[PDB]
Amino acid sequence: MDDDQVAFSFILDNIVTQKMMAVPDSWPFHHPVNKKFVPDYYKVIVNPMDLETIRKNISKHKYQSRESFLDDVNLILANSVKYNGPESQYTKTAQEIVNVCYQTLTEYDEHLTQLEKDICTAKEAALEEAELES
Ligand SMILES: Cc1cc2c(-c3cncc(CO)c3)cnc(NC3CCN(CCCN)CC3)c2[nH]c1=O
Ligand SMILES: Cc1cc2c(-c3cncc(CO)c3)cnc(NC3CCN(CCCN)CC3)c2[nH]c1=O
Repeated sequence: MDDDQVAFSFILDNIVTQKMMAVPDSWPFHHPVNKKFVPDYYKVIVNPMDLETIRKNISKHKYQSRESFLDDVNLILANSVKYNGPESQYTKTAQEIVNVCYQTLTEYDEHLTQLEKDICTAKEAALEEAELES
């Protein structure tokens, strides 16, 4: 419940909604696949991912650094490559979602590094506090 984790999560939620979800024709990736339009989806894809699941994860503060966040963004691209193939319009769009995500992280690199560094410090400060109690 530290202010650095709250600020970091807030930044990630903003990148998702304001930049990634704003990618033209990205709407099929904004929510989990609807099994009606794609009956064999969950047979083919073992680990499904979408922009809504990521926002729910951000809300639960799953991501303490941009790397675990990147693992879930990259899983969206790899799922599209497997299910629709590399030539698919769905994969080209998934790739564009990934490119804008990396671009926004690059643009906010110093802010994010500082927050990641502060989240790390708060966790270490919490453990030394639980040792001074005796
Ligand atoms: C069939 C379809 C759905 C859809 C859904 C959608 C689909 N399923 C569920 C839900 C709700 O939970 C939403 C969401 N946004 C769409 N497109 C808009 C078009 C205008 N864009 C801005 C352009 C600015 N000049 C932003 C995206 C969609 N376009 C579609 O063709
Ligand atoms: C995210 C996604 C959606 C999608 C939707 C779709 C569109 N509107 C709404 C909804 C509701 O979720 C889904 C429809 N057809 C897709 N692509 C085809 C499916 C058949 N494939 C052959 C596989 C044979 N084993 C070739 C590519 C989709 N592929 C996707 O990756």
